[PDB]
Parts: sequence; C-alpha cells; structure tokens
Amino acid sequence: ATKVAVAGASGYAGGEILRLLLGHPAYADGRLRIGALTAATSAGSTLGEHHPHLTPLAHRVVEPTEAAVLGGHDAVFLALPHGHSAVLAQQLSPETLIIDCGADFRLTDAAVWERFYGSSHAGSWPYGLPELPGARDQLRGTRRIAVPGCYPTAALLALFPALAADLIEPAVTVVAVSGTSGAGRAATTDLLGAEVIGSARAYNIAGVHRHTPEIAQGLRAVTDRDVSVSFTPVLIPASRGILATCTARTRSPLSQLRAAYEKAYHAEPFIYLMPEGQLPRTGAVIGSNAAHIAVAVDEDAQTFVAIAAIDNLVKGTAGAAVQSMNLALGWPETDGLSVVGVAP
Amino acid sequence: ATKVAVAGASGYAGGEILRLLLGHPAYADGRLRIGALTAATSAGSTLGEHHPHLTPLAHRVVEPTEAAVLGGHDAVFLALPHGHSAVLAQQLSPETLIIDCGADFRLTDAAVWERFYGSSHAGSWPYGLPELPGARDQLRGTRRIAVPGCYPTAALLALFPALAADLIEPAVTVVAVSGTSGAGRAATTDLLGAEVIGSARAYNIAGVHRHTPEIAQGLRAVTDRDVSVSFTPVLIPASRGILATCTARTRSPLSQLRAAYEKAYHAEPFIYLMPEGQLPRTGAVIGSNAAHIAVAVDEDAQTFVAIAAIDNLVKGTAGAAVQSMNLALGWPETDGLSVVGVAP
Amino acid sequence: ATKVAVAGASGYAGGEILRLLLGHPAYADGRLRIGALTAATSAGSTLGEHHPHLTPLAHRVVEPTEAAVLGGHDAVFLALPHGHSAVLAQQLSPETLIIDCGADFRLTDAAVWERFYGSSHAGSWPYGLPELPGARDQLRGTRRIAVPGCYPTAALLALFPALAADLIEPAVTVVAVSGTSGAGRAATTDLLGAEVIGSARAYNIAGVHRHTPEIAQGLRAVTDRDVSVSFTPVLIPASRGILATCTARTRSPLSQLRAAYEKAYHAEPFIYLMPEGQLPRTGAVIGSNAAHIAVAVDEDAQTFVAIAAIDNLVKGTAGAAVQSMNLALGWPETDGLSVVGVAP
Amino acid sequence: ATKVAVAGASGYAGGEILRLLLGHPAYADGRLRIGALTAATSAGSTLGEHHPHLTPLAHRVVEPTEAAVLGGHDAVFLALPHGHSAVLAQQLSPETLIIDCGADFRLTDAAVWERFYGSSHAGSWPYGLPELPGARDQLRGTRRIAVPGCYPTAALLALFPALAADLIEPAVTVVAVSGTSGAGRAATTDLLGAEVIGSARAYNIAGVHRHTPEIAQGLRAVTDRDVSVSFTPVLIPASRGILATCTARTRSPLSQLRAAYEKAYHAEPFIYLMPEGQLPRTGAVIGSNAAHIAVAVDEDAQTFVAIAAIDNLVKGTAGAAVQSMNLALGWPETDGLSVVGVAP
Ligand SMILES: O=C(O)C1c2ccccc2Oc2ccccc21
Ligand SMILES: O=C(O)C1c2ccccc2Oc2ccccc21
Ligand SMILES: O=C(O)C1c2ccccc2Oc2ccccc21
Ligand SMILES: O=C(O)C1c2ccccc2Oc2ccccc21
Repeated sequence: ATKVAVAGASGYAGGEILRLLLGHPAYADGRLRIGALTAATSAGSTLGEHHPHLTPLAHRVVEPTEAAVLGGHDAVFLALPHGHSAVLAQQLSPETLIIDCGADFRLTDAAVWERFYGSSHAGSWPYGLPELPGARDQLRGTRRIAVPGCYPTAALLALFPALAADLIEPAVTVVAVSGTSGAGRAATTDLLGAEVIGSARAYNIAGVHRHTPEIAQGLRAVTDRDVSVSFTPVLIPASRGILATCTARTRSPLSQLRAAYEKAYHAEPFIYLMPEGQLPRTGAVIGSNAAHIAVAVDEDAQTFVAIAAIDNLVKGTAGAAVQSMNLALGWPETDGLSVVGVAP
Repeated sequence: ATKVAVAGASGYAGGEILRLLLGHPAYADGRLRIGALTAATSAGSTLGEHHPHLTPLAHRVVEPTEAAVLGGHDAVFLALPHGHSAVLAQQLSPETLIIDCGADFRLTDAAVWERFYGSSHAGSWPYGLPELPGARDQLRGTRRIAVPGCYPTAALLALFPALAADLIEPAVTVVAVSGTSGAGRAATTDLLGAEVIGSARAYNIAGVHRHTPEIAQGLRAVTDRDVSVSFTPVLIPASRGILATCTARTRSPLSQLRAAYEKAYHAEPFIYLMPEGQLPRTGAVIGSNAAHIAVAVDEDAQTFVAIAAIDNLVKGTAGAAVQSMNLALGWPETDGLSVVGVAP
Repeated sequence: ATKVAVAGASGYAGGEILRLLLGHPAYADGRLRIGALTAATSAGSTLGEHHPHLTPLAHRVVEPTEAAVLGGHDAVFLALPHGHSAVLAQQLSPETLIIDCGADFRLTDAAVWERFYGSSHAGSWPYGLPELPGARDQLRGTRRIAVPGCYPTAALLALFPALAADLIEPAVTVVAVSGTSGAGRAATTDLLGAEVIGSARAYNIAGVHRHTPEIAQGLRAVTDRDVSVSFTPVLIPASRGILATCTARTRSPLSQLRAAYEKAYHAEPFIYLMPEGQLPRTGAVIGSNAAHIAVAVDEDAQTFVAIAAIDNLVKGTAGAAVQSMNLALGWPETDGLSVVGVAP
Repeated sequence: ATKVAVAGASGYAGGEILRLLLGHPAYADGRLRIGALTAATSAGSTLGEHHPHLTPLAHRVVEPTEAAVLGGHDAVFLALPHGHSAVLAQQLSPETLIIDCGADFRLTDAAVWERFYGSSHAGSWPYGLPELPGARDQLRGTRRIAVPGCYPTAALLALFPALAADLIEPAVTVVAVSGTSGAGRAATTDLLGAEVIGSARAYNIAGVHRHTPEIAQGLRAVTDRDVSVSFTPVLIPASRGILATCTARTRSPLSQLRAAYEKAYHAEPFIYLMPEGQLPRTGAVIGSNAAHIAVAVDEDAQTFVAIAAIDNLVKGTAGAAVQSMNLALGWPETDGLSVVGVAP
C-alpha cells in the first residue's frame, strides 16, 4: 500500500491532486490511502473550508506543513507550484517518493537557475513529462519527481516533434493564453475576479518569465542546434486551460511535419492529434489529462504553427504529478487519468 | 450486456450522457456497450465534429434518429431536453429501457400539460429524481424514466424536506441562476457568447416558465396543501451550474428545520448538507452528480431560506438519467457518478 | 469653481467616480477641477499603477488619506463603500460638500445601526437616491450626501412604486445577482478570478446582510404598514451589474401596478420602464447611470414580480454620487451621466 | 446639418456607431442628425428589440437596407464588418460620405483580394486608420472611408513604428486574442455562450485568415522590404477586446526602439505608450477609442515584442469609423471619442 501526504493541500494544485487521488482506482481498491493534508496557514481548519468540491474529505483537519507531520507517508506531494521545496524535501525521510510541483528540481543548468531564480541551484530530479523523449524511462521506479511547469508542458508537446526531426528552425516563438488558476491561490489585486473578468493581458514578457529557460531546456534535449525561445504568457478570463500557439520558421512540407507528430504520439494515450481540419480548444480538455494538438504550415510566411491545448491544472500540474506517480510506483500509467474533457 | 443508444447524441445532454457512460464501470468491464448515436441533422458526420471532448468516440458516425436505428438496443436515452419524445417513444418496445430527458412524460395532470405545452398529454413515466420520497421505489426495475427538468431538480431538493415536515408555508418563491448550457445547442442570437458574457437577465417570469408546474407537482406530492410557486430563472455568464435560492414563510425554529434536512439527506449519497456556516456554490459541484444544500431562517422576515447548487448538465440532466438507469437495471445507484466537483 | 478630492481613489468606486468626473461637462469647461487623490496605502505611487483606464490622470501621485491633504477642496468624495468615514468626515472643514460612499450616514435608526454594524450610530445625511419620494428635495444644495448601497438602489427602485400605491403586501423578497466589483478591491481568496469565474453563490443570507435594513428603511418611507425584507445576494461571474428579482404577494391587476410605475418614473430620466414583452438585462445598462425595470403579476402564485437592472458601480455607487453632487451644486442633474449602456 | 444613415443598424458594429453618435457633441448641438436605420432582416421592428442599451433610439423603426432609403443622407455608415458593400456603395453618390466597416475597399492589390475573398476587386478607399503614416492626409475631406479590420488595427499600431524605422526584421508574428463580438451577431453553434465561456481556441490559422494580407499591406506601406506575416487569432471568453502580441527579430537596442515609438505616438491622442514597467490590458480600453501599447526586447532571443490592447468594437471598428468621419467632415478628430476605459 502507498500512503500519500499532500503538503500545500489548500492551494489549487493540492486540491486537484486530491481530486485525482479520490478518483484513482488504487484509492477505490485500498492500495492508495490519503494521509496528512497540510498548509502553511489555517492549520486546524477543515479541508471543506478550502475545497468545498472535495466533500469526501471535507472533515479532514488541515495540519501544519512540517516534516514531522509528513513522516510515515510513502509518497509526499509538495503541492506548491510557486514555492521552493528544497528545504522541506531535505527534511523528509529520503526513501519517500517526493513529488515536487514547484521548480526547485526542474532545471539542469546551475547558471541558468541562478539567473532566473536568484538562488543557488539545488540540482534536478526526473522531469514529470513522460511523453518527452527519454523521460518515461527516468520515471519508472523513481523516488523523485519534478513536475513540469504548466506553460512548458504545452509548448514542449507542441514543438518537440518538429524540432527533433530537424524540420523547423530552432528559434521558436510561443504565445500561450492561460486561465487564472495557474497563478495559484494567493490573493492579489491583479488576480481578483473583477480585474480578470472581461480582460486579457500579457505579463512577464520578453524573456523575463521563468518558464522561458524551462522550454529551452526541454527543446535542447531533442536537438544539438542552438535553441532560442520567445515566450509570451497571456492571462484570459477563464479559470482553467492553456492554449499555446507555437511557431518557428520552416521550409518543410506539412506532410513531413505531420509524420513527425505521428511518430512521436501515435502510441501516447494522453496526446490527441486533431483530425484534419480540426483545431484544439481548451474547453475540450478541461478536467482531462489530455493534450490536443494540431499542426500547420503557413507557406507564405514560411512558418510552422503548432497549437496545443491542455488543462493547466491536470496535464499541466496535478495530472502530470499523478501520471508520474503511477510510473514511480509501477502502476498502469493511465490509472486515474481520463482523456475525456468536461465540456461545455 | 446492455447495448445503449443515445438519440440526440450531438447535443449537450447527449454529450454529457456519453461522457458519463465512457467513465461508467459497466463500460469498463463490458457489461454496457455504446451503440447507435443519432441526431435529427448531420447524419453521416462523425461525433468528433460535435463533441471534441469525447475523443474515444470521435470516429463514431452519427445516424438518423429513427425508431429502426434505435431498435435492437436494450436501453435508449432520448437526449433531447427540449424535444418532444412521445411519438418516437410510442414506436419502441415496452421492454426497452427508455430514458427521456425531455418533458413529455414528466407531468401527471393532462390539463396542466395542455396549458403549458399546447399539445395532447402523452402520459406519465416514473420521475427520475430518486431522492424524492417514494421515487426510488418507482424507478427500481422500471423500463420508463422521465428525467426531471434542471430547475425543478434544484428547487425540489432545496424545499421538499421542509414542506414534507410541514415546517414552511406551501407558497414558495424560487429565484434560480443558471449557466447557458441549459438552453441546449440551438443557435439563437440571445444565447450568443457576446450577449451572454458580462450580463444577467431574468426570463419567462411570473409563471410562464414551463418548469413552474413541474416544481408545483413535485411539491404537491409531499404535502396535502395547495402549493403555489413563484419561479424566476436568471441566465448568468457561466456554461454550467444552477444556484436555486428558495424561500417560504415559516414559524418553525431553525433547529427543527435543520433536523428535517438531516433526517431526509443523511444517507443520500449525492446530497451534501453544508456544515453550519458554509453555503453552496455551483463551482463546487461542476462535473459531479452532487447537490449542495444549506438552510437558514430569517427571523425578522419569518422566512425560511434554502440554497441548492447543482450542475445543470449532471444532477440536473445526464447524471440524473444515468442514476435512474442504474436503478432501473439493478446496478449500484452510484456507478459512474462522482460527488467530487471539478473546481476551480 | 468646484475643486474635488477623491479619498480612496485607488479602489473601484474611486476609479469610477474619476471616470465620471473626467467625462463631466463641468470638467470640460473648467468649472469642476480634480484635486487630491488619496489612499490608505501606496502613497507615492502613480494613479496609472492602480487605474490604467484613467490615462488622462495616469501621472497623478497618490497621496495619503489625511485631512490635511484633503483641505482646500470644495467637495470630497469618501470613496470607501465598505469603510467607516465618520472619523475622517469629522476632520474636514465642515463647509465642504462631503459625499460618503460608505454606510455610516445612511441609516436613520440607531438601534438598527448598532445591531448590524456593532458601533454607535453616527447619524444620517441626505440619501443619494434622487428618485425615491422626497429624496431629491433634500439633496438640492446639500453639503452632505450618503450614497446608497448598490443592492438597496436596485431593490428600492424595483419595489417602492408598488408599495407606495398599497398594491402589494409589505413582506417583500429580494434575490439579487451582482458582479464582483461590488465587493471592492481588497484581495481575498473568495474574490479571486479562478474562484469567481464559472461559479455562483449566495452569501450573507437570511437577514445577516447589512443591506437588508437599508432596503427596509427605504420602503418604510413610502408606507405606514409593517415592512419585512427577505434579501439574498448572489455573486455571479461578471465584473459589473446587479439584477434584482423582487417579489411580494398581490391581488391587484397588473394594469394598476403598471400605472404606479408610470406615475413614479415617467419623468425620471434615469429610470427606463421596459416596453411590454421586454425584460431588463444588466448588459444593457453597464457604463450607464440607468435602471431598467419591468413588472409582472404571477396570477397563479398571487405574486408581484419586479425586475431591476443597474450597473452597480454607476447607478449603484459612483453615478449616484455624481448625480447627487450635481443636485448639491445646483447643476443639471443629468450632467455627466449617460443613460446609454456599453453593450455587448 | 449632417444627416447620417446607418445600414446594418441591428448588428454590433451598427449599435456601437449609434452609441458613439448619441454621445457625439455634434448630436448634442444639432449639427449631426441620426436618420435612417436599416437592416437586411426584421424591417418594421423597433431598434429597442435589437439594442436595448440604446434607449434614446428604442422607438426607431428599422427600415430595409436599400439605396433609396440611404439616399438623402449626407453620410452613410455601412455597418456590416462581414458584409460586402461594393454593390450598394456603387448606387450612392460620390458626394455622400460613405464609411464602410466591411472589407470591400480595404485592399489595394486586386490579385490578393481575389485570392482571399473569391470575388472581383471593387477598388480601394482611404484606409480609416489615421495614425498610420500618411493616412490622416488621405482622410481629410474624403467622401470615402474603408474602416480597418479589428485585428489589423491592433497589429499595425503595435508594429509599424519599429518597421518604419527599420529597427526590426520584416518577418512578423502576431498572436492576437479577441472577444467574441468581433464575430458579429450571426448565430452559429461555435459562437454560443456555452461553447465560448471557459474556452480558448485558435482559428483560421497558418495564413488562411483574411486579415493576414491586410496586416501585410499596412506594413508594406512603411517599408521597402518584403513583409511576411504569421497571424494567429485566438477566441477567448470575453465580449470585447483585442490583445495583440507581436514579435519580430531585431538587432536594435531597446532604447532606440522605445525612442521610435515615442516619436511616432507622443502627439497621437488615442495611442497611449505604457510607462516603463507597465503592460497593456484590454480591460483598460473597453468602451474607449484608445490603444495601449508597450514594447520590449528579448535579448536572449534577439526578438522585439510589442503588445497592443484595443476595444475591437471601438478603435477596432466603430470608433475608427467615427474618428475618420470627424476627419472627413473637418470636425475635431477626437469629438465623441473618449480615451478613458470603462473598467473594471
Ligand atoms: O506565470 C506564472 O508563472 C504563474 C501563472 C501561471 C498561469 C497563469 C497565471 C500565472 O500568474 C502567476 C502569478 C504568481 C505566481 C505565478 C504565476
Ligand atoms: O429555461 C429553459 O427552459 C431552458 C434553459 C435552461 C437553463 C438556462 C437557459 C435556458 O434557456 C432555454 C432556451 C430555450 C429552450 C429552453 C431553455
Ligand atoms: O455584499 C456586500 O456588501 C459587498 C458586495 C457587493 C456586491 C458584490 C459582492 C460583495 O461582496 C462584499 C465583500 C466584502 C465587503 C462587501 C461586499
Ligand atoms: O475573425 C474574424 O474574421 C471575425 C472575428 C473577429 C473577432 C473574434 C471572432 C471572430 O469570428 C468571426 C466569425 C465569422 C466572421 C468573422 C469573424
């Protein structure tokens, strides 16, 4: 049996991990058990006060996020996508399966880390994006998982097959729209409903967003050419969803680009290549662990266009974490993870 | 095995029935098969062109809605919440399980039917709201189910325990907000995104809405008093969800009303009574078959207040249909029906 | 000339007052001048950092909210709809025209005030709802204005003509949906976009909302019958707008009720009575100072239904303040206040 | 006095033209009169049945769109952004001021027109984007105006100063999010509220969108180089607003690019260059004729980034039409056109 703790249970990523665990077949047959649920504030409150959608766990008392509380759990989700978990991870029993939703163990270049995060690089753990070349093998039986960022998940799935096949130039452009749950649950004026509803805005533009080097790192793993990444995130008035529009120069026939996506994804159950003449929409993947992808060539502009839609909280965060957890535990990789969206 | 057809498969209710069937344990172990998917238009198209979220069924070819196509199935969902199924249903065998999402077999008073629907009364089938007193008995082993309207589902769950215990007056007021998927998929200018987004409006007010007599009928069934119903629906800029605010005069203490709701709902798997101090929200029930209910007493106004939140497409439509299906077939009532919402 | 200060300039009400002042004909011809803009935090920031829509004032430096900063202004808007301005108002020069967006000077019953607000009653100032009987005369040349709450504005406009004519019973029910800007700009988890989008919820139900006695007070001014108010507010995923559904028992002919609304509003430029067969929508009044009102009778339920739509930030807050300011200064009452909404 | 007709009055662009005319100073002092309001359907209905926000015109009777009805007016708005006005415009006098919101007279290359629109090229009229180099000269005293498309307006304001100064490469990438009112009022299933709310999707990708050659044409006019345009539009769940993210390779320093934008826009009343450290948002420009623009350089990616926010219905359509009208008639260009957004 695997007893699971969720640190940061009261945030959006933590609530979504718990939603997926409650629906997981190992929860139903007793193999997966939900233990301590912790938060940095509001210890002593009940979970229902934070996540009224999780009624089977409503009565659970939130505990402080402390190593002692997290002891005795075979797996610990560090559900702080915008936090720094290196210090807490060091405090846990090292045989624990530690699944970090944050960034501390994602990057593999210490100088890049220090430039973008302002601290000493902690190192890296197996990246929880099983569809990326070579990634699945590193996750089988791992006791450490670095969950990818939500935007890099969409951009890498959209772009890596074309670049791996050397069919596009290695200077890529990504403009990705995101619902606001990706910002997490910390209350700020700029994330208030009145501000977000009816409005769209780019933010952290022109290379300052910390997911820029994460996209570059994933792409550099499938090519030896010099990769550059122009990444612009755009907040839109939705709660969930990322639609990444990804471009690069190309002079390759569309059919050869489509063949590269076929080769990458034909046997990947969470990656859906759109039928000819269809394009992804985030509405179709909400609540699912799926990515819907379409590709095209703008011949006049000599530009490849790849569109990818994911649910930022599922395939971009908690679904990635659970998918990687399945691989870590030797369980069927698709367990608990639907490809069917909740639409409209 | 139970071979199931879905007529009206390309509409919202039909797509949500299919989502639930795809996740149903009887589909997973082969006891339930998804057969013919039909529509009144676009026969020959594929389901993926209508429901991109249902990728496991994307290649299914939509067939014409005809009694011949629907014969040879053990169960038939008539997934036309705004259609009139009487003529088609009369062509199907009494032994075929028919689950009608439309209104034709909901009402038990022919004169009321004629007044509000302007046609001859087709009859009455067991009402697919298993939590109503006596309803579960009528559904077990039925081959006929009339699924309730979405607004009546919310209003009846909010009000029937108080009224059945004679703890409120039988003159009730319901003001219910709803997302736009309740209107179905028929394109009209009043339901365009640009019109609906950022706007709220009441419609079909002051007793002309056809769900008014349906609420009255369900409430009359739990009391011996003349029931009157003031029902105002309000369209809001959401795709799913109904939040029903329901009021009635009372002279009874809150403690007695609370006890009546506990007694009615403590063992009901889909009905969640909010802990004291918490109130329902539609976000918490989206994608689930749950209803979240809270009750209160306005002492100064001598008024009972009951709030109910449901997903209009699940507990208000397709989830009720599948729940009643489970009962009709002798399967565990909760099969395929989660109480956990997809939030935020 | 009238030099105007706005205290609380960085909140939503303060930003909307400034929007209306910038468009006011007295600003254009030099008679109205915009002076100090203050806030409790962020003094030294520029206004553009808080209200990027107010580009003509973007460079203004926010000053601390202090009596000394507000001196030398002929009119001071206390744009703190959820604050308590009695202490600051006492510090201003008493000949100043003081326009309080908060509640401290709205209520006329000290015991009611203490019950709902937990403090000693400060008194009352002329209520800034000029269409209410007797209200306009108290605002002409006043140096004090208590701006109404947003929900009472909608409910009182919907209900007072029927009650004044004694055509409905004095026990009224109000269920009002509101966009989230009415909560103000203080960051809380429950007002975050991810939480608000796609969700609706009632709050402060069963008589605990402080606008309940404000509605009762306005209605008691048009009748000597004992008034009771059941008031339920519902948050919906819009930034602006209140749609109030208001009911009461009646046995009066609809035509007599319509005549009462005609008598009240035929000469009121901001009150639009819907043509027969039309119903209000908040989308149609956004950005305008208008209220759109329809009335009906549910004969089966013996219930009067009145629907009122306003923009909560204009007719429900800042437009009420500017309308009352015009009356205070002896300026045309409609100056700077459009009846045309910004739709879709 | 200038008697104005609006053909297509019942659509979104027509309603927004009428909103602006109602607030125009020439309407207030009688120099502009609103004459015939026409549509291709529902002649005989009243305007209030189409545009409930335009209550001062609610009683106007919609007339058939015919050259006879439109004659006898000094100015005619053809408010059909997706219509083809060539045949109707050829029936009107050269001395009548015609302002076409549609595309028929925008393009200057007949072969490009035939390729993208599949019809004979009707000709070219002065392009209604007064801020483009040389455009104001062409509009003064014209009797013919082709209003720009909404996406080209945003992309050209974002990009032309950099390209005209030869500070970026002439291969540009535009990814622009838009609210749904840009689609007009024609009811289709893909534009239903339930579909659009909570979803984002790219459409008409990889060079098939008809605004691609329009962007290319406007950019070609400021440079001597071959221009290529990769343009991806993305529909988001808002009613109004376009946020264009525009990129191009560059070797020029940020200081030089910033200076070029200051030089181009410092005296342009509707173009607001964001203070350093601020970025545009569509919420800040809704209901205004303003464009908010920020520029940046991604040094690692050697990429220039320009962000532009407009209201698609004002600066992208009806505001551009009225602005160009003012120029054609010799009225102050800013008459009736505020730069202040209606936010939140
Ligand atoms: O961009 C990010 O890294 C992340 C985010 C992700 C998706 C959408 C919005 C969003 O905003 C914030 C705000 C604070 C901290 C992190 C984020
Ligand atoms: O009210 C209804 O009966 C139903 C509906 C339900 C929820 C939300 C909107 C809505 O609108 C329409 C429109 C056409 C036909 C039926 C409906
Ligand atoms: O209800 C209110 O009095 C007011 C409010 C008005 C409209 C919409 C939401 C809303 O929520 C809050 C939250 C905090 C303080 C005041 C409010
Ligand atoms: O893209 C366009 O040309 C235009 C449009 C503009 C903004 C947003 C959506 C939108 O969709 C449609 C649909 C039909 C016809 C034109 C459009």
